[PDB]
Amino acid sequence: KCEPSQFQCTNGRCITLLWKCDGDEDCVDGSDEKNCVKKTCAESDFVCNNGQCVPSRWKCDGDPDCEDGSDESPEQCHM
Amino acid sequence: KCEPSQFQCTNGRCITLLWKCDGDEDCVDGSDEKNCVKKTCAESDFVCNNGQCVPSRWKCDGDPDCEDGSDESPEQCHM
Amino acid sequence: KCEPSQFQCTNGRCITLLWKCDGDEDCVDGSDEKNCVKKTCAESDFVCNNGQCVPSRWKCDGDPDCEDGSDESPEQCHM
Amino acid sequence: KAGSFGDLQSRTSTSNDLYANTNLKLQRPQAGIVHTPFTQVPSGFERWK
Amino acid sequence: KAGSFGDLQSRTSTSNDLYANTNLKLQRPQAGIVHTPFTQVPSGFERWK
Amino acid sequence: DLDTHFTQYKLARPYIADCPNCGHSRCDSPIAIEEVRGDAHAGVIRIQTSAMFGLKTDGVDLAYMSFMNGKTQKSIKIDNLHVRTSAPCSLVSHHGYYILAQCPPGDTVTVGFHDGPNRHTCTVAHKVEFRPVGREKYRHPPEHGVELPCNRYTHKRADQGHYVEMHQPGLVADHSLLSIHSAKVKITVPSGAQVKYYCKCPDVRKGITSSDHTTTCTDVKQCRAYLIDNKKWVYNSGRLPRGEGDTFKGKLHVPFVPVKAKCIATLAPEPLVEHKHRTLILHLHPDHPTLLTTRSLGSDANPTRQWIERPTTVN
Amino acid sequence: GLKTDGVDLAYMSFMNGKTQKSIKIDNLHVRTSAPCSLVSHHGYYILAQCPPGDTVTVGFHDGPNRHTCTVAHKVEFRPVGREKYRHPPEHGVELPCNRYTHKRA
Amino acid sequence: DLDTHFTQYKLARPYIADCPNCGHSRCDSPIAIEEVRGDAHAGVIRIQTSAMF
Amino acid sequence: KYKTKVPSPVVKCCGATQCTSKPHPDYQCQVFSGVYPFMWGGAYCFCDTENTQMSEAYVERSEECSIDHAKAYKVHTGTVQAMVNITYGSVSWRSADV
Ligand SMILES: [Ca+2]
Ligand SMILES: [Ca+2]
Ligand SMILES: [Ca+2]
Ligand SMILES: [Ca+2]
Ligand SMILES: [Ca+2]
Ligand SMILES: [Ca+2]
Repeated sequence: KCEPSQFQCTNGRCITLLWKCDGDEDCVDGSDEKNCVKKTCAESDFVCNNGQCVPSRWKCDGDPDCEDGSDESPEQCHM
Repeated sequence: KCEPSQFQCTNGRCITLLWKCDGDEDCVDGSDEKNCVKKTCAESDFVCNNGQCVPSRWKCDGDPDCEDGSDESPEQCHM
Repeated sequence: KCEPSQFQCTNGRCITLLWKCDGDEDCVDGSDEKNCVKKTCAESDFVCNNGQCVPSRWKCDGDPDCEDGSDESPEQCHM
Repeated sequence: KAGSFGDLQSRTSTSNDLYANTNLKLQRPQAGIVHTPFTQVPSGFERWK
Repeated sequence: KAGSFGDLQSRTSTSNDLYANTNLKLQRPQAGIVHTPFTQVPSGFERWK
Repeated sequence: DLDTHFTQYKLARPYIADCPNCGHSRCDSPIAIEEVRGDAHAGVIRIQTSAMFGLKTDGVDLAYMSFMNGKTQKSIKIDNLHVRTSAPCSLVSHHGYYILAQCPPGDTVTVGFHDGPNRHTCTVAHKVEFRPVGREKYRHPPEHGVELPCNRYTHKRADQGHYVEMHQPGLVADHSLLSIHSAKVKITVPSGAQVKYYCKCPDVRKGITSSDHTTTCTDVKQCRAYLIDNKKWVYNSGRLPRGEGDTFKGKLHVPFVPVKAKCIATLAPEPLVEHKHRTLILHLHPDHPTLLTTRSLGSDANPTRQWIERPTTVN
Repeated sequence: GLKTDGVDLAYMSFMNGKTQKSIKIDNLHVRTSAPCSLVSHHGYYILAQCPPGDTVTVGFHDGPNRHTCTVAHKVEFRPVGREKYRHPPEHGVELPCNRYTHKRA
Repeated sequence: DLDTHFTQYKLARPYIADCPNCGHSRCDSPIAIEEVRGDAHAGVIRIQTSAMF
Repeated sequence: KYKTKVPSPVVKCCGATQCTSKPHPDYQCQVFSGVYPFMWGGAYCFCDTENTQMSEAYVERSEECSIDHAKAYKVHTGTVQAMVNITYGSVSWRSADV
């Protein structure tokens, strides 16, 4: 029951269109964070096992940088 | 030490007789609530097994209104 | 870097000589509470097994006055 | 005058003879508890400052 | 006058050039810690408001 | 070492005294606020209580405190010991009867500590205030400024020549050690406590016992009891009854004596001067109340003195 | 004081959604400008002794939830007599006043 | 998305800087309050520190 | 600034007590009758409605008197002296107080 530039979740409240799937639950159920697509990694970033984008400078640096610890694996880094 | 219309707790403090075992430990050691006889239950209420009284209307309503669950027992409710 | 009547710890901060292992770690690393000799106990006091000095009136009174309890042991007090 | 400047006079900081009139008046302890209440005028040194 | 109305004047809302006099003065750091203390008069836009 | 500072404090014990507004109804508190000192130049106060801090029956330790419930001294680890006036103060040190804290200004002084689910709070009315150093009335010590001579309570627990005295405790009345045996009252005395009694059931039967002494009268209401404990001394407060005989004086040192050190004061912003024929104009823009005092170098000084709070111009 | 089964003064009951929850009172706090000291509670009503200020808040910890509410209400300290004190003293002169009852009746 | 706003804060780290009035005597702490901004109309404020949240 | 010190009051349970005139600055002593005090663990004693509480008090100087205090002086006219810097001819500056 609001403007087309605004987004309405299932409760009845109307939020703006910039607040769709941006990260935070705005209304009670967070319906704006339920149906949204997932973007790709950058070309200059290395993708770990879980899909996190980390830069290639941090690759094989000796310290854990990814969630699964795949940045320091002997399989992906030839030792 | 005070008037017989005032109650004297065994520590030495004197309180009024309207405060006779009404629920709150008015003296320090709480000797006020220890010695007074128990009041009768209402005739229009269902007497629980633990001495509590719940309204008859609330009997066999599908909701446990008693502490021990004697208001929803299959021995006390014929289905 | 202070007067020879002042003391400096491994951090570099300068404190007075009266704060030399007095019990309070005045500077950050607390090296002032490290290297000093332990004082002697009084002759009028009773020495525990761990060295906690208690007065001789407190010996053999029926109450623990030491951590090890050597002031109330049957070896140190005939019963 | 007990409240302006000379309510506590001593000859030396380590002396042993003190003159002090501060209008100290004892008051009755009330309601059967063990305490000692009193009342007196505020110091003249803190008033002068 | 650095404290009344014109302590910060910009030609437009996004101009690169900016006039500002605020009596800003540097102060010496004290006792061997790393910080930069300064001293300046408060804003003229708050004082006008 | 710790034993040098805690030498005479080991001989002393806590006590229970009267505290107004302990909870809501001025009970007898294990920690009772006496003689708040608040006349430093940085808002740092020293509070003397009836509990004992930094002391345990077994040994000295800075993370253990001692207090009394009933007649038994209890030791509990310092877990949440808080001092608040209007905001929660940050306490500095504690040594025996005394607590040192850095408090914001206000009208009340409060202390409290928990052991289990208890609260053990005492509140005593006292007007503390922030006393700045210099000619500017700041409300908090600044990051930077000018050093000024100031006097503050030091956080060292040394002797420094100031002493307080401790006394033998007076008779303490305990009503929990009188009970009826079969039909007569019986006195239970723990570990040679030497319980005094006073019955007036048909007449006076005063006396001092040390073991058993089943009293030959009926009711527990018509007889009183006392307890002379002489193992540990107490500081002679005004909320405790005195002893009977002549009482010796102890020498307990006050730990946090006032000293004189250095304090940081705020520097005012520089004024803007404008010159006119025999006229000096100052455009003052201050953020705190600031003092401006002038004089003339002639035969008559003609002094002016005013506190500047708003931005004013003076000719 | 109500737990949906009987009477227990260490228990409280509230509603989240349409289910009448009931937990134990762990930290019920009322503050105005300093944390006040509670006196008693009975049903809908709380009684507390508060310093002066401009706001009245009360919250309770259910689980990891906070559950706080605040209302703007000016509460002042009212001295009795011909002197304007800011906290009731240890000793003085007893005068008649009017306060809310300690008891529930 | 949540990863879009953290694409440059990932590469940064907290630091330890001095601040007045830690406890009593102005230590060096991981928390260091700089530039409190209170030019709001509801009493709301924004605080910048040295830690990472 | 002064500091007032209160000793422990004596409590006579049923009787009378008196105090002497001790040498003290601003010494005060009183007797209050019929108090019936209430300590922790019951009343103090049994003798009803007549008792005695002394509650003496006296004043002394504070421990902050050694740090800040006001000194009272009476003046009387004395010497005036000055330091001069002088030179003459080809001799450089030399200073001495006169
Ligand atoms: Ca959102
Ligand atoms: Ca890596
Ligand atoms: Ca009652
Ligand atoms: Ca039911
Ligand atoms: Ca040390
Ligand atoms: Ca022993």
